[PDB]
Amino acid sequence: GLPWYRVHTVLINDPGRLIAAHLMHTALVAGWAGSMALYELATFDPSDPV
Amino acid sequence: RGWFDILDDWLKRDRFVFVGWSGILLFPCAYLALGGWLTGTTFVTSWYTHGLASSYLEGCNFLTVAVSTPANSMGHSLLLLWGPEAQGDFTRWCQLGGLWTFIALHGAFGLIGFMLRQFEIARLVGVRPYNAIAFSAPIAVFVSVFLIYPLGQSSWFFAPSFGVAAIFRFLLFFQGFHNWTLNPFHMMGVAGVLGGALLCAIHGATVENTLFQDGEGASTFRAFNPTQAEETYSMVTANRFWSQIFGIAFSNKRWLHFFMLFVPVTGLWMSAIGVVGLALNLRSYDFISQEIRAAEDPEFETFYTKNLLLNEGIRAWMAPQDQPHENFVFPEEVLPRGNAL
Amino acid sequence: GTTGERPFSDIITSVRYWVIHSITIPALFIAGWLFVSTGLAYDVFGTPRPDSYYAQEQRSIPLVTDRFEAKQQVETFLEQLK
Amino acid sequence: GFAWWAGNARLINLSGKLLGAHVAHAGLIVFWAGAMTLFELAHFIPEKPMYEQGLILIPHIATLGWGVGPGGEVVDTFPFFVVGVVHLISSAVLGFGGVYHAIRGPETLEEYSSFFGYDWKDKNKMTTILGFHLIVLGIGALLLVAKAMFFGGLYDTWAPGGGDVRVITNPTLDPRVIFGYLLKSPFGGEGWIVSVNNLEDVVGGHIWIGLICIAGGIWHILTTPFGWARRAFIWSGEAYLSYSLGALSMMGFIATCFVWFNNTVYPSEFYGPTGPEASQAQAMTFLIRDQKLGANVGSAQGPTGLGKYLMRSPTGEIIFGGETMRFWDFRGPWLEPLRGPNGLDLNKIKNDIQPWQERRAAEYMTHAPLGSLNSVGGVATEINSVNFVSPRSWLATSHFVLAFFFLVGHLWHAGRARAAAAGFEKGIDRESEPVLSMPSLD
Amino acid sequence: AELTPEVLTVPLNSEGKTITLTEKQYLEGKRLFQYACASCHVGGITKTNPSLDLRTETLALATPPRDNIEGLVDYMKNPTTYDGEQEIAEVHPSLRSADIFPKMRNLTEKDLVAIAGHILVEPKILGDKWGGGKVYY
Amino acid sequence: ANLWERFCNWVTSTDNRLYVGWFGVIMIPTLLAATICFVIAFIAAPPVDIDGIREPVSGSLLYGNNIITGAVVPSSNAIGLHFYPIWEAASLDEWLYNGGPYQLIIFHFLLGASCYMGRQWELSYRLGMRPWICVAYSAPLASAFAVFLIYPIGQGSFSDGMPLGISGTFNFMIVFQAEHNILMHPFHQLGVAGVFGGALFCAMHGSLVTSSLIRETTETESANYGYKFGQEEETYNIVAAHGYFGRLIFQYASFNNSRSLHFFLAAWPVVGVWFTALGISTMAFNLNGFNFNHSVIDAKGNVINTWADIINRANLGMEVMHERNAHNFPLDLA
Ligand code: CLA
Ligand code: CLA
Ligand code: CLA
Ligand code: CLA
Ligand code: CLA
Ligand SMILES: CC1=C(/C=C/C(C)=C/C=C/C(C)=C/C=C/C=C(C)/C=C/C=C(C)/C=C/C2=C(C)CCCC2(C)C)C(C)(C)CCC1
Ligand SMILES: CC1=C(/C=C/C(C)=C/C=C/C(C)=C/C=C/C=C(C)/C=C/C=C(C)/C=C/C2=C(C)CCCC2(C)C)C(C)(C)CCC1
Ligand SMILES: CC1=C(/C=C/C(C)=C/C=C/C(C)=C/C=C/C=C(C)/C=C/C=C(C)/C=C/C2=C(C)CCCC2(C)C)C(C)(C)CCC1
Ligand SMILES: CC1=C(/C=C/C(C)=C/C=C/C(C)=C/C=C/C=C(C)/C=C/C=C(C)/C=C/C2=C(C)CCCC2(C)C)C(C)(C)CCC1
Ligand code: OEY
Ligand SMILES: [Cl-]
Ligand SMILES: [Cl-]
Ligand SMILES: [Fe+2]
Repeated sequence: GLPWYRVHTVLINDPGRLIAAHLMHTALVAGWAGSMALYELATFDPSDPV
Repeated sequence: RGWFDILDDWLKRDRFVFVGWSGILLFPCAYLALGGWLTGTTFVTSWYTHGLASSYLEGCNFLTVAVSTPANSMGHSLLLLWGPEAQGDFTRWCQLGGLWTFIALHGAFGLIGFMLRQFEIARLVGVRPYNAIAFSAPIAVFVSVFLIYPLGQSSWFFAPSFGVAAIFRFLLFFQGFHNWTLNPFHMMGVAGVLGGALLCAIHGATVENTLFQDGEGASTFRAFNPTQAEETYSMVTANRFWSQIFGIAFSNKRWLHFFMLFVPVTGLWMSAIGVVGLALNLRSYDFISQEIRAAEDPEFETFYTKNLLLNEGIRAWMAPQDQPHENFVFPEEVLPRGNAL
Repeated sequence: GTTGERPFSDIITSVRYWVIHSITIPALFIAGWLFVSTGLAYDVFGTPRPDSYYAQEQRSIPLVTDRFEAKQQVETFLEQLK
Repeated sequence: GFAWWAGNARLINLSGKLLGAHVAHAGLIVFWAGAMTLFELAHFIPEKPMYEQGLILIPHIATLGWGVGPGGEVVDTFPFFVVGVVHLISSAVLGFGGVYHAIRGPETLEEYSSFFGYDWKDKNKMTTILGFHLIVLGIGALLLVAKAMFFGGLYDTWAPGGGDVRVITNPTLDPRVIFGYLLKSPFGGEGWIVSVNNLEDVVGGHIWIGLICIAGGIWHILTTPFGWARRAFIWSGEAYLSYSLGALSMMGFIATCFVWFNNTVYPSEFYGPTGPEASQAQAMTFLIRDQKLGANVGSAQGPTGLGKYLMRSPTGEIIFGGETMRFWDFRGPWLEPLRGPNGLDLNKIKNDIQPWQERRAAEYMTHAPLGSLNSVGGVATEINSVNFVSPRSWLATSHFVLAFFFLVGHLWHAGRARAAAAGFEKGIDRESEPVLSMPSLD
Repeated sequence: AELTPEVLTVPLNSEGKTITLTEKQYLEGKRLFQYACASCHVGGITKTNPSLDLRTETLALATPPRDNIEGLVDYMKNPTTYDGEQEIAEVHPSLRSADIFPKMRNLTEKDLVAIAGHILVEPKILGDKWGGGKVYY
Repeated sequence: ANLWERFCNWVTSTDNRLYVGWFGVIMIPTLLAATICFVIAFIAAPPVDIDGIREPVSGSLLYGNNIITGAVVPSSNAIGLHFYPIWEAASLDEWLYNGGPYQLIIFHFLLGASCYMGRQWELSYRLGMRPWICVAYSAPLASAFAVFLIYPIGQGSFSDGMPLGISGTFNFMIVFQAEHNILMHPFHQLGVAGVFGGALFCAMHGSLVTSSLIRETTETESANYGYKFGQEEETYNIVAAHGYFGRLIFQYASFNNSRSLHFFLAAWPVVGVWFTALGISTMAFNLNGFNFNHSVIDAKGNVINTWADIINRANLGMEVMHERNAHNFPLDLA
C-alpha cells in the first residue's frame, strides 16, 4: 500500500480535506502559542527588569 | 521560432561538452573559482591578512599554499573589487583577501549551476533527478562551512582558507575551540561517510565475486554487454553468502541502491547542521555532570577530562599566531604545560 | 557514438597539430617564466619579495587592522621599507 | 584469456619464457644491490656515523666483518667497493641469460629437455626442484658460518672494548638453546627469535639451519608427497606462488621487528640506536647530569610518587623511570656494565659511569629513530635543521609495507588458485548455479 | 629586511674589537653548525642539558666569556664548564677530543670562525627564537 | 557414516543458517570471549592505570562514565609489550587495576576478525563464488591491526594503542597528531581520498541507478516493489544512466561496463584504506608526516610562517599537555 512517508499524499486532489488539514495545523500552532505563553507567565519573575 | 527557442536549440545541442541554459551560470563561475584558486596559490601572499606566506612565488609547496581568508577587520565585507575597501585597486584587493570572497561566492554560484545542470540534463534525457537530489549534501556542507559558519562569528577570517594545510588547521581549530569530535551531528556525519565507503567497497566486491560466467576469458570484464537484459551477477548467491556470513543481506536491488544514496547524503546533511550550531559557538563542549564530579573529586579522570586538557593546550599555544589581530601576548609562565615537556 | 568533433587521438598524432603546438606551448611556458623572472608578478599581485616582508629592525607583522582605511594602511607599511 | 594488465599470467605454462622472466628479474635484484652499494660508497664520509648518511647496505657489509675495526670505525673502504662491483658485474650475466630465455630461447623447456622441463602438476618434479633449492639455501647459510669461523669473524657490538670484529670458535650447538628461541614467547621481555643476543647463537643456529636445509633438500629429491599432503593442497603454479607469498609476507614481518628491536645483528654502531635504546639513553643522560650536580638519584621521588630516575619493573628489577619504564627489557653494551642481579645497581651508578658511556648515551638520545618523511630529524614539532631519519625506521617501515602487500597477494592468489582448481574462477555457470540447487535457509 | 654588514658584525674578543663577516662565512657557518652541532643544539638550545643555551646573554656570563669569536673558537678547542672550573673535552666535541668525536677532524681554523660567527649572528636575526625552545617555534 | 566425517560435514555445511566452517571454529569462541569481556568491563570495570603512573582512569558506566566517555582502558605502561593473561596476576583485582581486560579483548578480537576474513574466503568456495570479497575486508582488518597491535609494537606499549571507547578514540587521534602529524602524512591523505571518494562514489552509484529505474509501479507504491528477488532482467537502464552521466561530465568519463564500474567501486576505497592502515603502521616506527616547520625564511633570515607553522603551534599544544604527569625528561621519544 502507501509507504509511511507518503500517507499525506491522499490530500493532493481533495481540496476539502486539504483545507481540513491546514485548519488542524493552524489549530495546533495557535494552541502551541497559547500554551507557551501560559507556561512562560507561570514561571516569569517580573520584579527586576534591570 | 523566436530568438528564445533558437537559443534553446543551440544551448541544448548534443556536443562533447553539454552547455544548456545552466551552463551560463555554471561555466563562468566554475572557471573563475578554479582560476582564482590557482592564481592565488601561485602568486598571492597572506602577509597582510594573516602574517603568512601562501603562494609558490613565496616558497610554499602544494601542501602549504592557500587562498587565505581576509583579515578579521574586514568583518563580513563582500570585498568587491569596486567596493569601498579595495576601491578598484586590483593589487590591494589581492592583499586584503579579495580572492577569498571571489572564490567563495563564484564557487557558490557554480555549485548552483552544477545542480541545475544535473536537473537540465536529467529532464532532457528522461531520467529521474536523484543525482541532483544527492548533490544537495555537498551544497549543504559547502554553504554551512564556508558561509553560515563564518557569518555567525566575527568575520570571514575564521572560515576555512582554500588550501591543504590551511584546512588541516581548520580541523585542529575546531577540536581545540569547539570540541567538535564530541558533537553527535559530526558523529552521524562520520558514520555516514565511513558507512558510505563501506557500502561502496562491499557492493563492488560482492558484484565482482558473484559474477556469472558469460564468456570464456580469464578477464571477466569483456563478458558484459552494456545492452544485455540479463543481470551480470547473481543476486541470489550474493544474498545467501551475506545471509550466512553476516546474518542479514540485501534481497532488493532497488532498496540497496537507494540505501547507497541515502547513507552518505544523510551523514553530510547531519554534519552541516552541527556546523550551523558552531557558527553560534553552540557546541557540545562539555558534559556538565562530569565537570561537577571532576571539580569536587581530584581522583576522577576520564578520557573526556583528558581530551579537554588537550584542547586547552591547543588554544593557548596556537591562538597568538592563529589570531594575530588579537595581539595575544602570553608569557611563558601562563602557558599550560605538563611536566617536563 | 560521437558528436562530430574531431577525435583527440587523431589530432595529437597529426603533423599540423605538432607544427602549431611546438611554437605555442614553449611560447607560453617562456611567457610565464618571464612573468616571474622579470619581477612583474610581484608588482601585479602585491606579493612581498624576500627582502620586503619586514623592515630591517622590525619583527612585527604589518597587519591590516582597519576595514575602510585598509588600503591606506598597506601603503603606509610599504613606505616603511623604501 | 588474460588482459595486458594480467599479461605475466600468460607465462604460467611457458617454462622457457618463464625461466627468462625469473632470471632477468634476479638480475635486477643483483643490479640494485650493486649500484646501491656504489652509490652509498660514493656518498660515504667515514668521519660521520653511517646512520647519519642514509646507508642501508654498507651497514650490512660492515656487520659481516669487512671494512671496520674496533668500535665500528671504518678502516678500509675497498671491501665495500668490491661487493658492489661484483654484484654489479654479475647482473649483466643474469640479465644476459634472462633476456636470452625470454626472447630467443626455447619458449617451452619440456621439448628440449626432460630434466629442466616441468609440469606444475608433477608432484615429484616439483618436490625435486624444491629439493635443489633447499640445498642451495643450506649452502648459503653455511657460508655465513664459514665467514664467522674461518674468514675473519663478524662484528660483535658486545665484544669488550667498544665492539670489534671477532672470530667465532665455539658456536652454540645445544639444540635446547637454538630451538629454545623458536619456543620463546614473541611478547615483551621474551622476543621469540628477535631476542638473539650473541654471535655464538647466531652462528650455531645457522649450522643447524644449513644441515636441516640440506637434509630436507635431499629428502625432497628422494620422496614424493604422501597422500595426506596430496589431498590437503592445491597443486598448480598459482597455488605455489600463493604459498611463497604467504611465506615472504611472514618473513617481512619478522624482519621488521628484527631491525626495530635487535641491536646484535643490527649493531647500533652502524644502524643507530633502537627506539628503546634511545629512550633508555635519555633517562641515562639526565641521571648522569643531575647526579653530577648533587642529586641523589636513587632517592628522588618524581611527581607521580614513582622514582624520577629509578623505579621497579613489575617483577622488581630496578629500571629507568619516566615513560621509558616501558623499555626496561632493553639490553645494550653501553648499559649492561651498570646491571647487577637486581637490575641497575645504585653503587655502580654512583661510582662507575665512564665518559664513553656518557658520550654514547648522549649520542643515542639525540639520534632516536624519530623524523619526518622529508628527513627532518626528531619529534614532529621540531624545526628544520637536522637532516636525519634512522635507517631503522627506513628499514622497518619499508618491510612492513612490502610484507603487508604480499599477505594481500597471498590471499589474492590462494583464493584464485582454489577457484581455478575447482573451475569457477571465471564466474558462476548460469545453468548450474549451486545456490539454486540448495534448500533455502528459511 | 636583509643580511647587512651590521647584522654580520660581531665581537672578536672581550677587549672591544669587532669582525664583520661575509654572507659567505655566515652560510658556511650555519652549514657547519648543522653538520657538527645541531644534533644537540638545534635552535640554540642544548638537548642534553637544556639549562645551558647558546643565547648571547648566556655566553657572556660564561667564565671565560664566550660571547665573542675568540671565546667560541677557544671553546671549540678546549671546552670548559660554565664556571671554567673543569675541562670537558671528553664528553663535548672539540678539536682536543677529535679522536672520540670524529666529526671535528676535518674542521679548519676558518671553519671554527664561521661556526662561531653563526652562533653570534643568529640571535640578532631570530631574537628570542634562538635558544628559546618550543615556546617560540 | 564415520563420526569425524559427520562432524566435518556439519562444520562445512552450507545449510546452516550461519556458516561455521574451519575458520569459524576459531572465530566463534574468540569473538564470544572478547565480546563478553568487553560488555562486562564497559559496564563495570574499575579504574585502570593506563600510563603506569598510578593515575587510574575510570572507563566504565558504573564508575561515572556515559556512553560517549566510557572505554575499556588500555593496559598499563608498566607492562609495556609484556603478555598479561589473568593467570599471571596475583589476583583479579591486580589484573583489573593494571588493564588486563584490554589485552584479553584485543587479542581474542584480532584473532576472531582474522578468522572472520578466512570465513569469507571459505564460504565463497563452498558456494562456487569468486574468492576476493575477503581481500576487500582486509582493508578494515589491517586498519584494526594497526591501531591495536602494530602501533603498540612500534611504540613499545599497549598503553598507546587505541582505547576501546568513543572519547578514548579521540584521545588516541589527537595525541597521534601531536606525535606524528598524521595530517601532513600522504598515506593519511590517501585514506581521506579513499573514504571521501568512497562516500562520493557510493552516492553517485546509488543516485545513478535509482535515477534510471524502469517504471514497474504506480505512484501509490514503493518503486522497490518493481524488483522481485531473483528476477533475471536488470531493474534499471544502464544505457540511460550512462547517457545521463556522460553528458553531465563528458562521454568517456562515464562507465558503460557494469563490471568495470563495480570493480572501480571496490578498488577505490579498499586501496585508500590499505594506505591509511599502512600510514598508521609506518608511523608506528616514527616515519612521520612532512615537516615544513620554518621552511620559509626571508632574506635576512626571519622566519616567515606558513599554515604548516600554525599546524605546528596546535601540535605543540597537544604535545605539552598530553599525559601531563608521565614525562620526567624533555623529549617524548615514545
Ligand atoms: C510546508 C511544508 C511541507 C509540506 C506541506 C510537505 C508535504 C509533503 N511532503 Mg515534503 N518536505 C518538507 C516540507 C513540506 N512537505 C521539508 C522541509 C522537507 C525536507 C526535510 C521535505 C522532504 C520531503 C520528502 C523527502 C518527502 C516529502 C513528502 C511529502 C508528501 C508526503 C508527506 C507525508 O506523508 O509525510 C508522512 C510523515 C510522517 C508520517 C512522519 C514524519 C515525522 C518526521 C520524521 C519528524 C517529526 C515532525 C514533527 C512532529 C512536526 C514538525 C515540527 C516542525 C518541522 C514544524 C507531502 C505532500 C514525501 C513525498 O514526496 O511523497 C510523494 C517524501 O518522500 N517531503
Ligand atoms: C612474487 C610476487 C608475485 C608474482 C610473481 C605475481 C604474479 C602474478 N600476479 Mg600477483 N600480486 C602480488 C605478487 C605477485 N604476483 C602481490 C604482492 C599482490 C598484492 C599487491 C598481487 C596482486 C595481484 C592481482 C590483483 C592480480 C595479480 C595477477 C598476477 C599475474 C599477472 C600479473 C601481471 O601481469 O602484472 C602486470 C604488472 C602491472 C600491470 C604493473 C603493476 C604496477 C604496480 C601496482 C605499481 C607499483 C609501483 C611502485 C609502488 C613504485 C613506482 C615508482 C614510480 C617512479 C614508477 C601473475 C601470475 C593477476 C592475476 O590474478 O592473474 C592470474 C591479477 O589480477 N597479482
Ligand atoms: C621484471 C619485470 C618483468 C619481466 C621480467 C617480464 C617478462 C616477460 N613478460 Mg611481462 N610485464 C611486466 C613486467 C615484466 N615482464 C609488466 C610490468 C607488464 C605490464 C605492462 C607486463 C606485461 C606483459 C604482457 C602483456 C606480456 C608479457 C610477456 C612477457 C614475456 C615475453 C616478452 C616479449 O615477448 O618481449 C617482447 C618485447 C621486446 C622484444 C622488447 C625488448 C625488451 C628487452 C628485453 C629489454 C631489455 C633491455 C636491457 C637493457 C638489455 C640488456 C642486455 C644485456 C644484458 C646483454 C617475458 C618473459 C608476454 C608473454 O607472456 O608472452 C607470452 C606478454 O604477452 N608481459
Ligand atoms: C636458474 C637459472 C637457469 C636455468 C634453470 C637455465 C636452464 C637452461 N639454460 Mg640458461 N642461462 C642462465 C640461467 C639458467 N639457465 C644464465 C644465468 C645464462 C647466462 C650466463 C644462461 C644462458 C643460456 C644460453 C645462452 C643457453 C642456455 C641454455 C639452457 C638449457 C640447457 C642448460 C645446460 O645444460 O647447459 C650446460 C650447463 C652447464 C655447462 C653448467 C655449468 C655450471 C654453471 C655454468 C655454474 C653453476 C655455478 C653456480 C650455481 C652459479 C654461479 C656462481 C655465482 C652465483 C657466483 C636449460 C633449459 C641453452 C638452451 O636451452 O638453448 C636452446 C643455451 O644455449 N642458457
Ligand atoms: C622451503 C621449505 C620447504 C617447503 C616448501 C616444503 C614443502 C613440503 N614438505 Mg618439506 N621439509 C623441508 C623444507 C620444506 N618442505 C625441510 C628443510 C625439511 C627437513 C626437516 C622438510 C621435511 C619434510 C618431511 C619430513 C615431510 C615434508 C613434507 C612436505 C610437503 C607437505 C608440507 C606440509 O603439509 O607442511 C605443512 C605443515 C604442517 C602440516 C605442520 C605444521 C608444523 C609447524 C612447525 C607449525 C608451527 C607454525 C607457527 C605458527 C610458526 C612458528 C614456527 C614455530 C616452530 C616456532 C610439502 C611438499 C611431507 C611430505 O609429503 O614429504 C614427502 C613430509 O612428510 N617435508
Ligand atoms: C476544543 C474547543 C476549545 C478548547 C480548545 C483547547 C483546549 C485547545 C488546546 C490546544 C493546545 C493546548 C495545543 C497545544 C499544542 C502543542 C503543540 C502542537 C506542540 C508542538 C510540539 C512540537 C512539535 C515539538 C517538537 C520538538 C520537540 C518535542 C523537541 C525539541 C525539538 C522540537 C521543538 C522540534 C474551546 C474552549 C476554545 C472552544 C470549543 C472547542
Ligand atoms: C582570478 C581572477 C581572474 C581569473 C583568472 C583565471 C581564470 C585564471 C586561470 C588560471 C589557470 C587556469 C591556471 C592553471 C594553472 C595550472 C597548473 C599550475 C597546473 C599544474 C599541474 C601540475 C603540476 C600537474 C602535475 C601532475 C602531477 C603532479 C601528477 C600526475 C601528472 C600531472 C602532470 C597532472 C580574472 C582574470 C577574471 C581577473 C580577476 C581575478
Ligand atoms: C625480459 C623483459 C623485460 C625485462 C628485462 C630485464 C629485467 C632486463 C635485464 C637486464 C639486466 C639486469 C641488465 C644489467 C646489465 C648490467 C650491465 C650491462 C653491467 C655493466 C656494468 C659495468 C659497465 C660496470 C663497470 C664499472 C666498473 C667495473 C667499476 C665501477 C664503475 C663501473 C660501474 C663503470 C621487460 C620487462 C623490460 C620487457 C619484457 C621482457
Ligand atoms: C638461524 C638462526 C636461528 C635458528 C632458527 C631456526 C632453527 C629456525 C627454525 C625454523 C622453523 C623450523 C620453522 C617452522 C616453520 C613452520 C611453519 C611456518 C608451518 C607452516 C604451516 C602451515 C602454513 C600449514 C598450513 C595448513 C594447515 C594448518 C592445515 C592443512 C592445510 C595447510 C597445510 C595449508 C636462531 C634463532 C637460533 C639464531 C639466529 C639464527
Ligand atoms: O604520546 Mn607522547 O609519546 Ca606515545 O608515550 Mn610518550 O607520551 Mn605517552 O603514553 Mn601514551 O603517548
Ligand atoms: Cl592524554
Ligand atoms: Cl620521561
Ligand atoms: Fe550496483
